[PDB]
Amino acid sequence: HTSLPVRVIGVDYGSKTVTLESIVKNTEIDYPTFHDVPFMVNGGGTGRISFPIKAGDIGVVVFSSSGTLIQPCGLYPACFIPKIATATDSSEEVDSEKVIISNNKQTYASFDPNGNISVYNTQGMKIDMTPNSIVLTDAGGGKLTLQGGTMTYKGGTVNLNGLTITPDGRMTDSGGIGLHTHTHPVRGVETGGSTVTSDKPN
Amino acid sequence: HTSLPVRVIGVDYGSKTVTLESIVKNTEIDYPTFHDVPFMVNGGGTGRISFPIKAGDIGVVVFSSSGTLIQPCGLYPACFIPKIATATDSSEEVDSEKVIISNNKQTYASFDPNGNISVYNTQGMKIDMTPNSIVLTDAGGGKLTLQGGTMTYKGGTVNLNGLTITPDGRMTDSGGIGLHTHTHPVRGVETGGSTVTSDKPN
Amino acid sequence: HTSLPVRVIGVDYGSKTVTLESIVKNTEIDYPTFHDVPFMVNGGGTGRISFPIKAGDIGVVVFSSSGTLIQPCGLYPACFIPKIATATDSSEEVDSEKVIISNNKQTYASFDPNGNISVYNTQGMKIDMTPNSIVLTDAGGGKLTLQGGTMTYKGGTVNLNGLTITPDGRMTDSGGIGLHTHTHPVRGVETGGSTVTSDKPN
Ligand SMILES: [Fe+3]
Ligand SMILES: [K+]
Ligand SMILES: [K+]
Ligand SMILES: [K+]
Repeated sequence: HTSLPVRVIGVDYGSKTVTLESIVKNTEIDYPTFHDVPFMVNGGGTGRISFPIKAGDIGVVVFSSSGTLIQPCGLYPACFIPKIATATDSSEEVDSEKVIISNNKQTYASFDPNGNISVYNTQGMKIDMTPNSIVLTDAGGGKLTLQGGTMTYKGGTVNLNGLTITPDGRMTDSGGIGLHTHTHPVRGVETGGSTVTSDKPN
Repeated sequence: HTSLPVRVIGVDYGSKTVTLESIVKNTEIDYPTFHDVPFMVNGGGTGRISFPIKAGDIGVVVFSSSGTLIQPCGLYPACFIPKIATATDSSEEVDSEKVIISNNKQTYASFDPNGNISVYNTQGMKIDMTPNSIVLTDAGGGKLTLQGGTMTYKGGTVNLNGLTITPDGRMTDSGGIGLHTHTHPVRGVETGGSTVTSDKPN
Repeated sequence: HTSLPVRVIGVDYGSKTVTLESIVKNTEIDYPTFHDVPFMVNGGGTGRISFPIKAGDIGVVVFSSSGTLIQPCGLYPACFIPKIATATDSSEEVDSEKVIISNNKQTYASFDPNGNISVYNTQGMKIDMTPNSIVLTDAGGGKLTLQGGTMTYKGGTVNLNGLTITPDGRMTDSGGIGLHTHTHPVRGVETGGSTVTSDKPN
């Protein structure tokens, strides 16, 4: 019926209810407050999606035990509707082809219609899936790739329970034994002046 | 216009329609039933989010070929609205800062406003992304980490196509050859009483 | 109040507004057009979920600066409601137990009520979490598994900064040195006719 621009004073994260304060002068009082006023939540059965509505947020109140109904507007004496900013959206928060979950232009999960899935942050850290690959991207200079039935890591030092592999692909176990630098002591021979080469390992 | 508390008898997962039974006595009949009554779904274009509305669920019916409309309330002669429980929510299902996808307080995907993304279950299994790291957490005693352009695994035995690395960082290929335990047979020498040390590998 | 079947001519991805064209003849003009007409978006606070509403899409218009309100129906002179297809849904897009995010029957994120999380595409690429495991599935013939405090890869050639491990578990560093094939040159001995075996590495 009638509505007003409003500021979120406080939120009840259990009741799915907010406390609101008019930001403009109404019609005695001037800045009316509204208590235990509910808002729409997304869910059904045991599942749900929660959005970070918090004190300081702007929106609009509309009007004329234990819950809780997911769509309370029209059937409650009043409800709160967030008026979120979208005008400055880039192709990353809003797309023509992708389903995009995002928070504060900082965290993303995008699902494209062709088999590409991307979970990432603006800092460059990425978990990516394409029709034929899974790739983990470390913006710090590392990349793990599963593709074509092969696995690859390209980046810096690899560490497996102490065992180490350099950025250039040399390895040394936890004990210091290096595959390319190690030597063997040989027993029971005559100190000579010749040099022979051993066989491959046993 | 008017509404009633209701129980989901059955669901039509194709039509997005439910069969409902009044849980209280109405106003002849007593417990009226409602058929092929629709509900709100989240989606647009090719994308969508499905919630597990199922038989046994509680909600409220409101009233006075092929679909399907995402918001049918107000424009259909009747629609179903789930009345899901939220009063017992912890900071994990509902937050002031995070976008949280969850199911049955068992499965989670949280997106924080600072670059942190967490996909996990209550059992402790975790896939985590921060502004500078990707971490895989095995509640069974293992952790894989990509950070600073380096990759690390700390936990138990690592197995790569038969090749094995112990929890303490010793390795042995599929053939039994251990980097730290292997020996070489040496040919063409005089059995003596001295002992020399070989060079590094070729 | 009154509504019409409609086609999306164009979309304003910044304003959350569409341009619509009636697909049937109205009541002068015949095929009326509607401009800067808004639609419902999912969000609250800094968070949101964007769906790929695009030109060509079908839906229904209902009727009688900078935004933007998440639920504009009933309080705007008109709004757009997508009429998405769901009749052909498989158990993968709609479930009785799982929360499912999907796009175009191509990309999926499913959250089950028992601790199972699945992120995958129809091509078979999978990232899976269960109560006791994390598994990465490469439909090309590879599988990475974290479970029981152990990590395993079974598939083809593993590549770590040049260092290689065959599908059968043999390894060779970037320099060509193979753990099972390498040999050592031995200095200062008498060329003989005997053969001794060295000790383990130093
Ligand atoms: Fe050797
Ligand atoms: K390094
Ligand atoms: K172990
Ligand atoms: K291969």
